[PDB]
Amino acid sequence: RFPSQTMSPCSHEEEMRGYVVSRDYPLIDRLHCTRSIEELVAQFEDRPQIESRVAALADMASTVSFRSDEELLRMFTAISAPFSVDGRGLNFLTVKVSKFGRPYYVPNSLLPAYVNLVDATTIALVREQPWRLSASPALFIQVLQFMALIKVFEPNKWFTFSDHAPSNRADYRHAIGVNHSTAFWGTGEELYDFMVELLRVEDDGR
Amino acid sequence: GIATGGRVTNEDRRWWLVHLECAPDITPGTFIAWLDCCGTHTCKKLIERNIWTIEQVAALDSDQVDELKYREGCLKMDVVWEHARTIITPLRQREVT
Amino acid sequence: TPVRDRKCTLQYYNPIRARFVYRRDKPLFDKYHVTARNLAPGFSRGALKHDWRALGVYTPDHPQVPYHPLQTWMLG
Amino acid sequence: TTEPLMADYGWTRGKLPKFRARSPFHRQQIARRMVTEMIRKDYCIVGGARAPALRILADHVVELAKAGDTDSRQQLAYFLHDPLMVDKAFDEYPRRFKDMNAKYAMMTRLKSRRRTDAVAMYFVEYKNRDMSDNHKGEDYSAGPERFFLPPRIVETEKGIQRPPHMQMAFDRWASKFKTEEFHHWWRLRHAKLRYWGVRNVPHPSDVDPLWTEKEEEEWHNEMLANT
Amino acid sequence: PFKSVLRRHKHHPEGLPLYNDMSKQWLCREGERWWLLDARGEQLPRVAAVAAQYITGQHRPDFTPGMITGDHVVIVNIKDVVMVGDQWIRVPITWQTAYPGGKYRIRLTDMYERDPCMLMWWFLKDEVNRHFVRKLKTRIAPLEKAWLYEDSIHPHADKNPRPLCWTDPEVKGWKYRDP
Amino acid sequence: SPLFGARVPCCVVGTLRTAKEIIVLKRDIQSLLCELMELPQGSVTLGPLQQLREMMLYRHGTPLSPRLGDERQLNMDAYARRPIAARTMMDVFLAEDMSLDEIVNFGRLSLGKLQIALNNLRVEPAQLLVDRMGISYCEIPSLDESD
Amino acid sequence: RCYPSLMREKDRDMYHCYYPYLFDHGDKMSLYPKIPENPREWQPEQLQTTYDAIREDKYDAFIRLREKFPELYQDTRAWDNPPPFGEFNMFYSVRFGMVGVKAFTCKDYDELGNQFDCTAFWFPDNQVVKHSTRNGEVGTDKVYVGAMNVPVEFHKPHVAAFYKAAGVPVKHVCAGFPITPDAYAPVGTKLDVRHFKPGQEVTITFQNTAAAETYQGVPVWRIDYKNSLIYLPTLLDADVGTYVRFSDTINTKGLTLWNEHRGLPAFPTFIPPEDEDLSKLATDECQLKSPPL
Amino acid sequence: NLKGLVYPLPYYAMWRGNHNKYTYNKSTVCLWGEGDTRSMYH
Amino acid sequence: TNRHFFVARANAFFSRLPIARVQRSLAMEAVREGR
Amino acid sequence: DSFKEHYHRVHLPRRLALQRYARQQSLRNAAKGNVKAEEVPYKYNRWWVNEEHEFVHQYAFVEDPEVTKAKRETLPPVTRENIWKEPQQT
Amino acid sequence: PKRKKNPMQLRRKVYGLHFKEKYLKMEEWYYCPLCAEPKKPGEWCRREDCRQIKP
RNA sequence: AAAAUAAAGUAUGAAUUAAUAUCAAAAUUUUAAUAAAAAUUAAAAAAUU
RNA sequence: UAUUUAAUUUUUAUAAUUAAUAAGAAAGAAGAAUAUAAUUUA
Ligand SMILES: [Zn+2]
Repeated sequence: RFPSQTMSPCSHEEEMRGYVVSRDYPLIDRLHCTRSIEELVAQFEDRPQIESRVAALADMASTVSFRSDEELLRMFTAISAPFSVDGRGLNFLTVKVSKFGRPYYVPNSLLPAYVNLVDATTIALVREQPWRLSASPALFIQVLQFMALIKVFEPNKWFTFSDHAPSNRADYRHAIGVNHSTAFWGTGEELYDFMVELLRVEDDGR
Repeated sequence: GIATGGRVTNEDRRWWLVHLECAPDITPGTFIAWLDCCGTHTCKKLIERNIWTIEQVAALDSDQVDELKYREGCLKMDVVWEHARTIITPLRQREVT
Repeated sequence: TPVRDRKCTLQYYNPIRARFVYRRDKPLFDKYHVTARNLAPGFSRGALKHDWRALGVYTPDHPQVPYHPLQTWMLG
Repeated sequence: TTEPLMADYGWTRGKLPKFRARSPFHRQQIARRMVTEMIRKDYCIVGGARAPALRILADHVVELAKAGDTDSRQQLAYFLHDPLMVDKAFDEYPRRFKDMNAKYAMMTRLKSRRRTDAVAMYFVEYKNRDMSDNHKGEDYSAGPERFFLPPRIVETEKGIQRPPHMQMAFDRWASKFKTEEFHHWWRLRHAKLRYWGVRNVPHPSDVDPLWTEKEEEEWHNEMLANT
Repeated sequence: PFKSVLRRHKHHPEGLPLYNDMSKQWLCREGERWWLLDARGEQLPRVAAVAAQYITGQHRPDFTPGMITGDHVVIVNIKDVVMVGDQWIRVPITWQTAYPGGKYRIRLTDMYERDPCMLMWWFLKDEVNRHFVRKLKTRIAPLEKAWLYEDSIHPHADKNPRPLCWTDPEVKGWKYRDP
Repeated sequence: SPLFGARVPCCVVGTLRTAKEIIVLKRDIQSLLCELMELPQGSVTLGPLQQLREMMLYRHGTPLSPRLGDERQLNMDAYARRPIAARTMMDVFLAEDMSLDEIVNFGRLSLGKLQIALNNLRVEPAQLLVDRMGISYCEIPSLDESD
Repeated sequence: RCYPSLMREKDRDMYHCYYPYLFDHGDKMSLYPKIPENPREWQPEQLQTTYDAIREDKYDAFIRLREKFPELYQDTRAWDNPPPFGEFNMFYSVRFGMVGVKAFTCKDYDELGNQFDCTAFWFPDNQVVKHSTRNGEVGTDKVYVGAMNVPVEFHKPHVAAFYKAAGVPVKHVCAGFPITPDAYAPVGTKLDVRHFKPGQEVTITFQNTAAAETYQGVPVWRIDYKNSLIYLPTLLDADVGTYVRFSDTINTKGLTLWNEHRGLPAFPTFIPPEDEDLSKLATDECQLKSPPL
Repeated sequence: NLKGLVYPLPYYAMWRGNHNKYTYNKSTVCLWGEGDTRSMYH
Repeated sequence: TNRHFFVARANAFFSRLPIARVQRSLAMEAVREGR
Repeated sequence: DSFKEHYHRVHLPRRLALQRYARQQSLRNAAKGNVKAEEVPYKYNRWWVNEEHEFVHQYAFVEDPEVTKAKRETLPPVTRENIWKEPQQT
Repeated sequence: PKRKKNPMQLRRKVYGLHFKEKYLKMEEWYYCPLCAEPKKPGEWCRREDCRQIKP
């Protein structure tokens, strides 16, 4: 009905707006973002720092289904910026762990960020909205090219800091538990198999 | 009671009223040192204010209390004060009969 | 080679500078006591290059300070 | 052990840290001369696990001083090598600390270590000194000239006067360093340390005295300049 | 030294390399072709031998010992592989763990219960180790060129495996002679 | 046994300043609060000052925890709370003759006047409590369950 | 004893079936082996059975005797009426626990004079933080429960990131629970304490005073669902403040934890009724307690 | 020797020696009437 | 065992629950039923 | 590097790839416009009597992904009052 | 010791992390804004500016 | 088994020992007497205590 | 001292698809040390 306590005022810039709590609060407190793609791309470019990159991705991977086709094109365009075809696609490396004989390489929080982007895309374009890739080829090619830009099918070079010593971080697991966290991440699996099977109509009937 | 944080809840009051009968001989004229959270330092500063009595600590105006706990610095003063506030009426009752 | 000097790690995360954020320094200071000295509001564990403020981090009961862009001299 | 002097030296968190010594008796002896010195002279440059101990113990001494009780006087009197410093402890600290209840002693870790061993140096102080009678304006950034002279006073505070019974004691203590048998003790000490041999100790014929009369007639001069 | 002391290990998180994806002086993948070996009815050990020699690279005229160049063999239908007579029941598989109790004596039937694929892998291991033991890279590198699929379903349609047409010249059944 | 000298508060008034400035300012608060509730002088009984805590970690909802302007019911979709409004609290007690409805009515009128008093900070008793005399915060307590 | 009865796969055939054996033709189920449509692939010495008066009369008797005596044969109804998915299958259902904190130690009496030493655990904020099904393989699903909400500046910069991606408020601690697909609850679900019935037995994983320990039998004593405590009759070797991972002990020596005699759990998650408000509710009236041991 | 998800059924895995650790075969060793003997006549 | 779930401890947050209050509450419940 | 962990070193990623090849089935049974979870038949013979003449039972449990997808997506209804307000008898 | 160790055994000890952390490790520092000396954060000097505000 | 003492430390800096190749881990039999000698299968990463 | 075992390589959000019976920015004190993550403090 009414406030239980007083609310101290703030001006227009410093309010916490841009998000919304889930429909049923007292049971589920999940936070869903309402932010437009323009200001998320803006947050991605204007504050180049790692945490704002992750912060942009966590919002635009929450909202994938809730935007149109071209709105996705500007997204993948904005996201494909720090990637060179020649260079290793996904390697973001922070800590050198010299603990063992041969130095270990640990990535930062950007890696699972991009991967979570790809998996959200997987849930949107394959499972709950299978028609969308077939409808517009534009984002078919955009998604395919972004998916080729980070190299999703050789994750081993996500973890490789020196190309003379290729790192097997992705392809290796031992039963005592090494690489449970870096283990086999089906990443581009469902997407690529699906968008191959969109082109798999070999039938002359249609 | 003793270890309560912040505000003193009513349940906590119930505790004190329970321990009223725990000790058979008690009068509102009893010395300060029987109170919860009255230490050495807390007793002394009450004494120089000419307060010997549970009645007298129940007679405080609450702006004597705060400068007892802030300007002077007997801490946990509102605990003992409130402890008086609760217990002075029942004591009078038990004193009559 | 260019020289082997390290650039500033003073603003990064450090696990032994991390413990002093929530530690109680009342006796260390005679005149100048500050609310929480090592604690940088909005930044992960006192580190200035780790800025989280005015991002989407959902923290229902704790405060967050708004974003003002950090200067050049504060980082390095 | 909850009693605010008597010490518990363990490593568990309920106990204040034991600093290395020969026996707990020895720990007590050490602690006693540390506290005595700190009460005499507000700062101690103290290495190791000793300094936090000094912090806690100084807080205990100020607590006893605030007690202002004959039992407190007596129990502090058991603890110190100096009887006189006990009197100082009950004259000074209450007025000094009347506005503070908690953490009376400031510990400051120094970035320099003993050359002798790796142990770190801590600078332990009493807190606010502008309320103190004899320590009012003193500067500890650097030491005094010869260590029997009263320490540095801040330029803006020069004209401060101190309790007479304290500078009486201080002058009586300092007056045995101007007699020549101290000079003989000084040279003979050079000889001794040189024999036990310790490097960088000059030969006793190079050791020209700490105290001369010209230096005294300038030191007393500037001392009445501070007065 | 030449070969380093700090070495890539199984417990080390870097992990163990796959020689198919490795690029090294002695690894040549340029001139390889893919084979399809249907194991229906053929004896396990024989199949192991043939596969071992296509895999190792010995079927080529230009084969050189230090240069590892193999053909990828897709061995299909491991489940139908035939071991003669009582042998399924009588042929041991022995290994020794270094710890108190150094004997595991395990029947072919048990290995077949756990994985059929491990049997073919075992005999491939043997037939490759028959000529290469003394160097690890020469033992391990060929074996990854076997693709062991225990029925007729395999991912490899895209390599167009050519059916490897082979009849065993040996008339008699396989014979277990191991001291 | 009936419940003894426990008193249900009217409002709890916060201040960003620490406890030692406010003891000087106590008597000037009651003169203002009396004309907030439009009652005559001496009607309101102010409780003891409570300095809550200096929290490095800020445990929320705690007995000594500094209150914050932002509230969950007040802003639901905000992902965090506005920073600390009040470091010291003092309770407001009325006469005992006011029953539970009356007390809450004088509690509500207060939040009404004080909220706007803070929003005038964008002669009358509100900003007199806000501007030249400090109070940054106010609340209605929860009725305690413990009887 | 500690083995079940041994039945070989060869031994399951028409002559061993408790109920009538049924053959599958794929559009229809019949009691006659499928006669192959190509007659020339009929093997010699094989009788293709189009009718059998021996095996059809027993089926005839059986079915009727079922509909005619429904009260005697209710167990037989298990054959024709399988439980659908969800609906708390007793043998197939594994739900998640929650993350506690060792708060303090206490003492209680039961109905008789008996001194118990209770250890009191606290459940500060339990929310389902994450779902992980690993590559869609069956029986591989995990639900991640977080606890103890924590300020933005606490965790290392890679932990906070995770929490931001999830959408869940930042937690001090997360623990995974392997569970069956039916036992899921959505991300961000506030978990209450009466998710654990006061009668049950609980599996406990915590840190010893310095490796991890697991206690697999421990019964619940008492529940404060106001202050979100739970009481347990044990003295742990554990530091006060240690995060303790809870689970249901899913079988005790041949007996299932949840059964009609013993009882039934509130299955995927507990949910509180809409009409209760804990801010109106005292501590003592908020109490739950076990039957006497 | 059980790890991962364990079902409340009292002893399911006890006859293969208490574990779940392979389970990915469709093919096992067989007497007559056992599994892969689908395709043979008896 | 060095993991995060095990090493991290909740001591600092213990003010969020009133330990001393609940102990006394169950004292009340001790004398109410008469143990 | 024993026999077996090298074996799994090589082959577990291959098992994963193979079951990926199993998952593409549903995928072209998706792409062409069909939507079906490929059904598993119910088995009426789960009750048996062994050679020592005692009752042996087999448990078949079928997971429904359209139920699961609904299970994770929305809350369960309110817990019935027979559950928590009465204890579990030991 | 039962035998002379060659240069390799002598060189084996330097691959270890204990050795590297002890001996070849660079210290992080800045300039004391009051004293202009190189300084490790958390260690201060005896100077009356540097005791109250310890920079 | 509580109590007192002593072990990461900065500095100094010996002694027993030393045929060795970056090493030699596990098992089996054989060979003129333990056999770190053979052969075969195998499965021993680095540092520190 | 060599092998051999046991522990450790200093918070890993997470653990186990197999072997055998697991690792994100760094060192002073892990404590500002008298068991509160500041008991108001000049
Ligand atoms: Zn300085």
